[PDB]
Amino acid sequence: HAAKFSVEAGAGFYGGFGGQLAVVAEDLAPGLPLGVRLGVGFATSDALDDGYDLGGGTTWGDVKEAGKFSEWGQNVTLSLDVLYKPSGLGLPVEVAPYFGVRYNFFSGGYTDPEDNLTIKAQTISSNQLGLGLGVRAAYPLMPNLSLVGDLGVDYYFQACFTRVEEDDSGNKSQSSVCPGDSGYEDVNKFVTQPEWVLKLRLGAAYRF
Ligand SMILES: CCCCCCCCOCCOCCOCCOCCO
Ligand SMILES: CCCCCCCCOCCOCCOCCOCCO
Ligand SMILES: [Ca+2]
Repeated sequence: HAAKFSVEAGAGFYGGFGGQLAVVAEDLAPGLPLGVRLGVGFATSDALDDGYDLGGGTTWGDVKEAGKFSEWGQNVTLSLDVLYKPSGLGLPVEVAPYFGVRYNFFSGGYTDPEDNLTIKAQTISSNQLGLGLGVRAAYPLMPNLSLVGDLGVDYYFQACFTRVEEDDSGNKSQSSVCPGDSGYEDVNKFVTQPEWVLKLRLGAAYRF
């Protein structure tokens, strides 16, 4: 007893703009200031480094313009955080240090809305295990509602990549490189999947 469950929404930066939804459980015990948060994040992300040279001095940013290709990227991030809340702060704001584990689903690539380049779509993917650290600030606003601030940093371990090309006839090709297969180093320099991620969000938590 008693056990305080809230749902928390936040918006802001996670390697790109996006948001998160989470459930928090706190006051898990009479004595304890332990807290647990499970959360999911969606954010935009950049998929290929514009400054990477494929030539020649010619960069992916350069050929992107030439062929009018559309780049897109995203991260979906499942996270678990253990939070601790210091007693006799003594501040008007609650600050909880937290550490946790993450699982990220990265994906992006480009489409060929035309002209040139047969015509099609190319997509790359990586699922990574991450670790991270941060602080969560909460301020009581109204009944059952607090303002929440969150700053943290996550690190992700390099994982395999999976490429899918699709032609106009609809034919599909698939492949994957691992650490450490042949062209992995190169793929990894070019593909903008997570490594270090700054997390900076504002949001609100509703109790019950
Ligand atoms: C302030 C901590 C940063 C310290 C690390 C040095 C430079 C960090 O860049 C490393 C590359 O990390 C790539 C993550 O990019 C942001 C996430 O969004 C794109 C990935 O999907
Ligand atoms: C939060 C503390 C964790 C300590 C991090 C130490 C890192 C040592 O192992 C690094 C292994 O990860 C390989 C890096 O992956 C390549 C990233 O480049 C991505 C761009 O495509
Ligand atoms: Ca880019």
